[PDB]
Amino acid sequence: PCIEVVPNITYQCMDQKLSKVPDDIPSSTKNIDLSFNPLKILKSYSFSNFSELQWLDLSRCEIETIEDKAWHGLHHLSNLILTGNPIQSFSPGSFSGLTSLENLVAVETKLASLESFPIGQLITLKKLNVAHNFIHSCKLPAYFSNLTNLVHVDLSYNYIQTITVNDLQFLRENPQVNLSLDMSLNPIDFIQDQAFQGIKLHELTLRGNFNSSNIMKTCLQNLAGLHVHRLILGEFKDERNLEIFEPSIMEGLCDVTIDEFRLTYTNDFSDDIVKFHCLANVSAMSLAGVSIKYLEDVPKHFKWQSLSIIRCQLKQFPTLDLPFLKSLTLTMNKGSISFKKVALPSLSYLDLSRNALSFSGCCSYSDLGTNSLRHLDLSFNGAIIMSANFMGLEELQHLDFQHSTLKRVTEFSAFLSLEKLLYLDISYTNTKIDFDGIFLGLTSLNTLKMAGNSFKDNTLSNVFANTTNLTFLDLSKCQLEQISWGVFDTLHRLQLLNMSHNNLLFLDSSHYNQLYSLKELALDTNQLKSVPDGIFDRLTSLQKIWLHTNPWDCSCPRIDYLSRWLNKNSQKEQGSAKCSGKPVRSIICP
Amino acid sequence: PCIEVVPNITYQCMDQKLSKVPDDIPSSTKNIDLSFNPLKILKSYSFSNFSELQWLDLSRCEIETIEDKAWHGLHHLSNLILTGNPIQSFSPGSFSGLTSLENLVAVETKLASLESFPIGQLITLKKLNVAHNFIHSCKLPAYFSNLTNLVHVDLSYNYIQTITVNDLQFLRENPQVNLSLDMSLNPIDFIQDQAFQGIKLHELTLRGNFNSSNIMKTCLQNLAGLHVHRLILGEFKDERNLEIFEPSIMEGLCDVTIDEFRLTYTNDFSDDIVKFHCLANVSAMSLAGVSIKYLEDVPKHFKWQSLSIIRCQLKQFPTLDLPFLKSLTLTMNKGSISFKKVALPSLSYLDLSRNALSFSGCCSYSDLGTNSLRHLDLSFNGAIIMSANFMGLEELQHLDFQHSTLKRVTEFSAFLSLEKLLYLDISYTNTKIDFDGIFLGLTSLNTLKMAGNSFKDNTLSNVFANTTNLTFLDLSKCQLEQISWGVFDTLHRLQLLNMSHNNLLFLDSSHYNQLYSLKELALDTNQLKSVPDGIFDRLTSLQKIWLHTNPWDCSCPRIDYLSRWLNKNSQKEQGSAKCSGKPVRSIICP
Amino acid sequence: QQWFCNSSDAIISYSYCDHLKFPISISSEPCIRLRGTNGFVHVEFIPRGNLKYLYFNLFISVNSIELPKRKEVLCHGHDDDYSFCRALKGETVNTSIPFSFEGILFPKGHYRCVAEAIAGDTEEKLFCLNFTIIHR
Amino acid sequence: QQWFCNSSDAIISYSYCDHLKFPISISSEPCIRLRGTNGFVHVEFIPRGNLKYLYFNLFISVNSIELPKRKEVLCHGHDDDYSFCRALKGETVNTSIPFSFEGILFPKGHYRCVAEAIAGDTEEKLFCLNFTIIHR
Ligand SMILES: CCCCCCCCCCCCC/C=C/[C@@H](O)[C@H](CO[C@@H]1O[C@H](CO)[C@H](O)[C@H](OS(=O)(=O)O)[C@H]1O)NC(=O)CCCCCCCCCCCCCCC
Ligand SMILES: CCCCCCCCCCCCC/C=C/[C@@H](O)[C@H](CO[C@@H]1O[C@H](CO)[C@H](O)[C@H](OS(=O)(=O)O)[C@H]1O)NC(=O)CCCCCCCCCCCCCCC
Ligand SMILES: CCCCCCCCCCCCC/C=C/[C@@H](O)[C@H](CO[C@@H]1O[C@H](CO)[C@H](O)[C@H](OS(=O)(=O)O)[C@H]1O)NC(=O)CCCCCCCCCCCCCCC
Ligand SMILES: CCCCCCCCCCCCC/C=C/[C@@H](O)[C@H](CO[C@@H]1O[C@H](CO)[C@H](O)[C@H](OS(=O)(=O)O)[C@H]1O)NC(=O)CCCCCCCCCCCCCCC
Ligand SMILES: CCCCCCCCCCCCC/C=C/[C@@H](O)[C@H](CO[C@@H]1O[C@H](CO)[C@H](O)[C@H](OS(=O)(=O)O)[C@H]1O)NC(=O)CCCCCCCCCCCCCCC
Ligand SMILES: CCCCCCCCCCCCC/C=C/[C@@H](O)[C@H](CO[C@@H]1O[C@H](CO)[C@H](O)[C@H](OS(=O)(=O)O)[C@H]1O)NC(=O)CCCCCCCCCCCCCCC
Ligand SMILES: *[C@@H]1O[C@H](CO)[C@@H](O[C@@H]2O[C@H](CO)[C@@H](O[C@@H]3O[C@H](CO)[C@@H](O)[C@H](O)[C@H]3NC(C)=O)[C@H](O)[C@H]2NC(C)=O)[C@H](O)[C@H]1NC(C)=O
Ligand SMILES: *[C@@H]1O[C@H](CO)[C@@H](O[C@@H]2O[C@H](CO)[C@@H](O[C@@H]3O[C@H](CO)[C@@H](O)[C@H](O)[C@H]3NC(C)=O)[C@H](O)[C@H]2NC(C)=O)[C@H](O)[C@H]1NC(C)=O
Ligand SMILES: *[C@@H]1O[C@H](CO)[C@@H](O[C@@H]2O[C@H](CO)[C@@H](O)[C@H](O)[C@H]2NC(C)=O)[C@H](O)[C@H]1NC(C)=O
Ligand SMILES: *[C@@H]1O[C@H](CO)[C@@H](O[C@@H]2O[C@H](CO)[C@@H](O)[C@H](O)[C@H]2NC(C)=O)[C@H](O)[C@H]1NC(C)=O
Ligand SMILES: *[C@@H]1O[C@H](CO)[C@@H](O)[C@H](O)[C@H]1NC(C)=O
Ligand SMILES: *[C@@H]1O[C@H](CO)[C@@H](O)[C@H](O)[C@H]1NC(C)=O
Ligand SMILES: *[C@@H]1O[C@H](CO)[C@@H](O)[C@H](O)[C@H]1NC(C)=O
Ligand SMILES: *[C@@H]1O[C@H](CO)[C@@H](O)[C@H](O)[C@H]1NC(C)=O
Ligand SMILES: *[C@@H]1O[C@H](CO)[C@@H](O)[C@H](O)[C@H]1NC(C)=O
Ligand SMILES: *[C@@H]1O[C@H](CO)[C@@H](O)[C@H](O)[C@H]1NC(C)=O
Ligand SMILES: *[C@@H]1O[C@H](CO)[C@@H](O)[C@H](O)[C@H]1NC(C)=O
Ligand SMILES: *[C@@H]1O[C@H](CO)[C@@H](O)[C@H](O)[C@H]1NC(C)=O
Repeated sequence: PCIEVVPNITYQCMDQKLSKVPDDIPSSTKNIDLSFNPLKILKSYSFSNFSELQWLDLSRCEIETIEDKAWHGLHHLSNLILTGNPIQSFSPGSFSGLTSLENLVAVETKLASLESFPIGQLITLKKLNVAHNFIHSCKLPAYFSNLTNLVHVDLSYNYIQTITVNDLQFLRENPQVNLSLDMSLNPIDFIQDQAFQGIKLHELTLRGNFNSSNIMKTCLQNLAGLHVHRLILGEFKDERNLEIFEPSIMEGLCDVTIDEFRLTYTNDFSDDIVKFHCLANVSAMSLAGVSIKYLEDVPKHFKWQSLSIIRCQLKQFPTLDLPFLKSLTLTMNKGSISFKKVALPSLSYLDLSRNALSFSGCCSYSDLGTNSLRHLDLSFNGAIIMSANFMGLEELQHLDFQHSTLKRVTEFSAFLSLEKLLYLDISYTNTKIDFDGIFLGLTSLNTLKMAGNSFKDNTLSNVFANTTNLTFLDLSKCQLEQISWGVFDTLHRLQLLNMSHNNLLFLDSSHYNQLYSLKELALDTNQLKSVPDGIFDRLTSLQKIWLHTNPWDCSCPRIDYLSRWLNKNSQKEQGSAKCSGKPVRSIICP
Repeated sequence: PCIEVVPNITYQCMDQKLSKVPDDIPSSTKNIDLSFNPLKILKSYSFSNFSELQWLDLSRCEIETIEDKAWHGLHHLSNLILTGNPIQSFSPGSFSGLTSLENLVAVETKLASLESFPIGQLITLKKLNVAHNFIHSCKLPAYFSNLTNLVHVDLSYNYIQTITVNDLQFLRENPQVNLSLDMSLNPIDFIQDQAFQGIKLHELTLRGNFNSSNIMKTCLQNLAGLHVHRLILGEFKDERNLEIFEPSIMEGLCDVTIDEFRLTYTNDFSDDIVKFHCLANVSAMSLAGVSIKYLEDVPKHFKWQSLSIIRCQLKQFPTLDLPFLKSLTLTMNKGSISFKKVALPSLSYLDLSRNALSFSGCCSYSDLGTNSLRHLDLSFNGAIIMSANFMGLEELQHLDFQHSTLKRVTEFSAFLSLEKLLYLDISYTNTKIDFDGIFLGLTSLNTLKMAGNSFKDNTLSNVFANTTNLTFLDLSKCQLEQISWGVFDTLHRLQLLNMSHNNLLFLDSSHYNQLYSLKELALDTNQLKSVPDGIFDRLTSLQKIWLHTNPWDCSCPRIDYLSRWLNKNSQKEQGSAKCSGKPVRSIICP
Repeated sequence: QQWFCNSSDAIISYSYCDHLKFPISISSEPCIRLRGTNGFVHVEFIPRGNLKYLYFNLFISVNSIELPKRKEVLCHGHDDDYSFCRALKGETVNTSIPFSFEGILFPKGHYRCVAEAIAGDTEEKLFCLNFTIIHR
Repeated sequence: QQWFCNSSDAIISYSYCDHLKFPISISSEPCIRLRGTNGFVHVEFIPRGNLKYLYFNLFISVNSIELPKRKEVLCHGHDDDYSFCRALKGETVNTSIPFSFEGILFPKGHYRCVAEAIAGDTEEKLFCLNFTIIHR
């Protein structure tokens, strides 16, 4: 009754009206999904034959009872998912036998407290998810000292209203423990005075906790003494939100040492919130889904080393001169902004993708004020007008223009400075290649994605003379009809060549005599009817070839070379080149 | 020796080493270009046979002497061009016989003054160009009262240093005269006190007159009392320029009534200059080639009814709420700006073309704050994201997206509100038509330009069902391979249909049975090899057809209908459909 | 069939898709006025997969004229706006989602919209609703 | 042939085109340094047409590799930046045009650029210069 997914390895038994685990499941199975079956009770020894089982999903199985040896034989189980089962009471030894468990998901099991939760001997446990239960105390139990590998606890969507000094005793005692706490969607209204003195946390998430500004401000103050690597704050659109969100609500954050600060959606927002003085010593600042309209005049003594603005609502490109900023991500912005010059002397990573951005004067040192740029993403944007070939930016390794409207890139050697560039994507930029020198200087280029463009006279010209180290070349959907002589004689290290979905009418045998490294050649979906004799003879490294969806002329002796070649090399052909219906590989001339 | 340009009408005798006018020129000639010939002297009666001559160009003819009857017989000459001839002295009666002259060009003839210039009886003269001479006085001679039709005098590039009260006496006496004065490139350093009291001018151009700010400010003050329809001010890049250009330089303009103000290039500029209070009562404001960076906070009591910003350098789209502004042109801006919402309740004309502009949220009433928009040009821009179908803007008659990157226009009926739209151009927008309802609502559309795009599966779909009043349809370069059934059955009034430069493989005879008005059908440059019999039979209005550049199969009886049809209708075929070389029109099957 | 409501300019109803019947209770308050509406989408169901990367495939047609497939991402997997992006397979989801739209002219007639919810990490189909909207 | 100059990184010379020999004196001060230059283009000639709509067709090649034709408009016909846009056919033109450019990396080698001046209202060719630039 179980859908066999990967034979003797993975089985999908979901929603099969099973009353018990099927004994038909092979003993070598590593992954079993038993969810949405009315199991009701986990009987002893039910899984004792699955000695290699690693992942077991019992979500929504109506389980009320875990028998005292229900998991006998599961020495290798690392993931156990009990979501939605009304177990409520986990009697002592309920998890006996799970000696390799790393991830325990007890979401919505009517669990009432961690103190009574018998996980004190799952010494391998790394992650504990007890979201959506009836937990009302923030007390980290003492047996957490046995769980030396526990790094994450999810307390989201419970009934915790208070955090006391004693609740965090365990972490105060054990400053060496790396622990992350997700407290989201808990109705917290009281944090005891000094509850967070001597407390260290990796990641602390406080999302959707507060209904009132005064309660949030009062609780944030008593985070004092806390040391967090990553603090995540904000609300949800589908929950009752704060009336007003002023910066002074976060006055308490000044008594917290924060390495990384993440702000998410808030109903109310003001641009000053991101300039709040208590965020000055943060090294990674992040905004996601935030109604920020203007990011301007960030004090230069701010120590932000990375800034992340995602799915926000900037009306106008930020003015930033942060001298210690190394990474900048502004992506999926709501609206269209025009690029404005920045002065970021430490900038080495720049992602400006998916902004419908319009960039006038790309690209050189004066646009960015940095000599250390290695990554530049300008994809999924509007008009990018090429006017300078990257003087001052010769450290650039990664360049992506995908789906932006590249303008004037073919009127000079737009990439001549980029002698360390490894990756270039100008796919679907509506570029009409009309200059053989378009790729001069790209001697380090390994990956060239330029699909969806076109060439003058629909002829593939000699643009690859300098790109001697190309290993990946994607020329699909370029409306190509023919290839000039010698276009590939330099690409001795090319491993992939995709020219599918063009309009090639003939091939020449000379273009493929020096593709010594070529492993994959895509020629499907063209207008090809024949190939010259021996065209594939020197492709000594070939492993895959696509030749289908072509109107092949299967008359003898014309189809002789191709049919015999496709037959002898039938393991390499992907799909079926069929005659204008019999595979070309199945044709024997006299 | 004269190049015959239009037989017996237009002759091009330029630079033929002619010593005199050739007697071979036919007597009905209307236009003669004799420039760059060493004529040296215009002898009497030389042109007396050219009774129908209207335009005579004698530029650079080394003429020193006009004999006393040089223009005998030229009763119909309206244009006479004497540029570059060192005549210097124009003796009395030098222009006798030119009884219909409308345009006299005496540029660079070493003319020293207008008082001695014998034009007092050219009562038909409309335009007088005496630029680039030795004129040193601004005195408009008294005989201008005889020249009741003179509307323009070009005094550019002379030696006028002073403008006195008496110099403008003639215009003071004659307030009914409509006269324009071009004073550009004159070294003006003194305007007499009250010289412009009681003076009215249509167009006054003052470009490149001033080397010093103080001299320009002092001279502008004494324009007081002047009433000009159009004042043009500015400098040239290739001339010595003002050290500084502050608004107070134009303090004198407050004592001038100006209907239209044009500012051109200035070396120095400040954004405040456009907000100068002396420009408040102007009705047409214009900036061309000006280094303005920000146009913001124009006082609402400004009476500008049209604003023109051309080839300027706006870093950021203007914020404008001028309630009386009817026309706005922001074009060829240096850089890329993003559109910002404006509030222009009187706006009826909007040209935002050639800005590499990025528009997020096109288009509806809230973007513009007007219900009276009739013209919208957003062509040659960047990313234009369609998100609203023009609610609030149903008065729109003209819509141009040419060469912009239209995004998401095919995901709804983007033009449903535009029931008065006459003209739509979405050519070369990289639009892939995939929605048959893309043109719903366009029932008033007469002109549809959509070349350079493409269609799903390269099939022309049924997108023209509502565009019942189309008269012009351009579908060229759309990579079309075939046409769905019934696509044209609604277009009874279509007069032009351009489907050239596609990849049509066959035509169907049914698509052309209801093109009752079709005059011009472009089908050249496809992949067509044959047509169904009688496909052109019901094209009763056809006058031109393009069928060349197609691989026609000229085998009988297949090519029979087409060859006989092309022969019988050979006056309509443009170019030559030739067989895969003999014209198809020259083939007689048995 | 499964639910319907009356607007001043719209009649909206849905059933389960013929190929997928995983249950879910969806409604809007108030009924959607295509001229413009501020309201809530009430959702109560038990998902058949995690919602961490929930997105929708919408196949829309107007008077049998089909629009291209559109993909609407609701949970991107990182700091998402909605509390249900955290929900796991088998967990009870009960939420009210505010929405507000205005000022798009819709052609009159008969709309079909099959809405296909996908768990983007596994690409598995969570549920499928067959909507019918009659404008005017 | 007609003129030439020496830069620190460029040798620049021009002749008249083989098909059009209408005379014109052009030079730059200083000689153009392709790394960057502020200077003047001195022009003295008598045009064979009005310059109201003067534009240039530039046919450029680098080491015999041809670039697409580019069109550079100098006079648009309305409030133009340069005093010579007013000049008429047969009128003496004598002007110095300031220019300033910087920060484009040019490949080394042998450039050809035929520069074709066109009167845009009549489409007639005013003159044609055959340039040679040797970078490095
Ligand atoms: C004796 C022979 C006569 C020779 C005369 C030749 C003319 C001299 C060149 C004139 C400069 C052109 C304007 C460019 C300005 C750049 O400085 C320009 C600034 O363009 C930026 O790019 C964006 C779009 O334009 C934004 O608009 C920016 O604006 S922003 O503020 O918003 O960001 C703007 O700055 N950078 C460039 O790389 C463009 C190209 C550089 C021109 C190099 C030409 C080399 C000429 C070689 C001479 C050899 C003889 C010629 C034979 C025919
Ligand atoms: C090596 C010696 C040979 C060199 C030949 C010398 C010729 C001089 C070239 C002039 C270039 C500058 C012109 C730009 C003016 C801006 O102003 C212009 C602003 O853009 C337009 O500027 C107009 C002014 O009004 C209108 O505003 C237009 O509006 S439009 O819609 O009507 O079109 C607007 O867009 N910037 C740009 O385009 C982008 C920057 C130019 C890129 C040029 C790169 C280098 C060109 C030199 C070729 C050598 C290649 C060597 C092979 C590797
Ligand atoms: C019980 C059934 C459950 C029903 C739930 C259905 C969801 C309801 C729709 C949610 C609204 C979507 C967001 C749009 C906001 C606009 O208001 C939006 C604002 O977009 C502007 O466009 C730009 C790009 O986005 C800029 O970004 C602007 O920004 S700006 O400031 O810089 O200029 C931004 O404003 N205008 C629009 O025209 C977009 C389309 C309008 C949506 C109409 C949907 C009608 C739904 C009909 C329901 C029938 C039942 C459904 C069956 C599946
Ligand atoms: C009649 C009843 C049937 C209706 C079906 C109901 C389904 C609900 C439709 C939802 C539409 C609004 C979604 C936009 C969200 C903005 O937010 C969105 C912002 O743009 C993206 O928003 C993402 C949010 O994060 C990412 O930022 C993206 O970044 S990305 O690169 O990853 O892609 C970014 O670009 N605006 C737009 O796209 C343009 C405005 C939407 C146009 C929709 C027009 C009407 C659609 C309804 C179809 C009915 C047609 C009837 C035939 C005439
Ligand atoms: C778990 C299973 C789920 C089952 C039900 C699915 C949920 C249905 C609703 C989800 C999105 C509605 C929230 C809309 C917010 C916008 O209203 C709001 C955008 O609107 C603008 O936002 C601005 C500030 O944000 C301003 O406010 C603007 O105003 S302005 O005038 O100032 O400029 C306003 O236009 N934000 C968004 O992200 C837009 C993206 C929403 C579309 C994506 C999903 C659409 C429907 C999903 C599938 C349809 C099938 C439904 C039944 C199966
Ligand atoms: C009558 C016959 C003529 C025969 C000779 C032809 C004239 C030769 C020179 C004409 C243009 C030079 C002036 C350049 C100004 C730019 O320099 C200046 C742009 O540069 C930027 O402008 C900004 C403020 O404007 C900032 O200043 C920028 O700086 S930034 O750092 O602040 O951002 C700066 O980059 N303006 C322009 O219009 C650019 C357009 C000029 C190119 C168009 C013609 C190019 C050559 C023409 C044909 C070549 C053949 C020559 C021999 C036949
Ligand atoms: C701020 O957020 C709180 C949520 O964390 C809201 O308070 C909670 O409101 C729930 C109702 O919306 C209460 O539920 C009910 O619980 C009581 C027991 O206290 C039962 O008798 C009721 O039957 C039950 N509701 C139903 C329908 O049966 C929560 O008990 C309550 N929790 C707390 C800690 O107060 C606040 O209302 C909210 N404020 C605003 C303005 O939205
Ligand atoms: C402001 O603009 C003025 C131009 O209108 C400049 O002044 C003119 O300068 C010319 C030289 O640049 C002078 O030309 C010469 O004229 C004298 C007779 O006055 C002759 O002897 C000289 O031989 C002749 N030059 C040559 C090379 O032969 C103009 O006469 C003179 N005109 C006036 C009215 O002054 C100013 O110099 C200029 N200021 C700046 C700072 O550029
Ligand atoms: C503390 O524990 C967490 C366990 O997840 C560690 O976190 C991760 O670091 C790796 C690499 O730096 C990333 O790929 C993960 O995404 C991180 N996860 C989280 C939740 O942050 C963290 O490095 C540990 N700190 C130590 C061991 O010093
Ligand atoms: C004053 O004289 C000029 C003569 O040119 C008239 O000007 C023109 O008006 C027409 C239509 O309004 C335009 O097409 C021209 O471009 C205008 N030319 C100029 C130079 O402005 C002007 O209308 C006359 N005023 C009258 C007769 O009242
Ligand atoms: C790059 O191309 C140039 C041709 O101008 C050639 O001289 C040079 O050796 C090439 N170098 C590489 C690494 O491709
Ligand atoms: C070739 O390009 C096509 C078109 O995008 C793509 O589907 C295919 O995967 C490519 N072939 C490869 C990568 O081998
Ligand atoms: C427009 O198309 C609709 C189809 O939905 C049709 O009912 C209507 O009569 C058409 N009107 C015109 C003028 O094309
Ligand atoms: C058809 O389109 C081509 C391509 O732009 C154009 O050259 C031709 O003039 C058009 N034919 C007409 C307008 O009759
Ligand atoms: C949606 O419902 C219509 C009408 O009942 C039906 O014809 C169509 O097949 C359905 N589409 C699905 C279930 O995908
Ligand atoms: C889910 O929420 C709705 C309120 O919109 C209501 O039916 C009830 O509170 C919840 N249903 C349950 C818990 O079954
Ligand atoms: C430019 O000069 C070269 C070299 O002298 C010559 O070969 C070429 O034909 C010339 N091009 C013209 C005059 O257009
Ligand atoms: C033209 O100007 C130049 C200055 O650059 C110089 O030769 C002289 O002043 C003028 N030549 C003449 C008037 O022949």
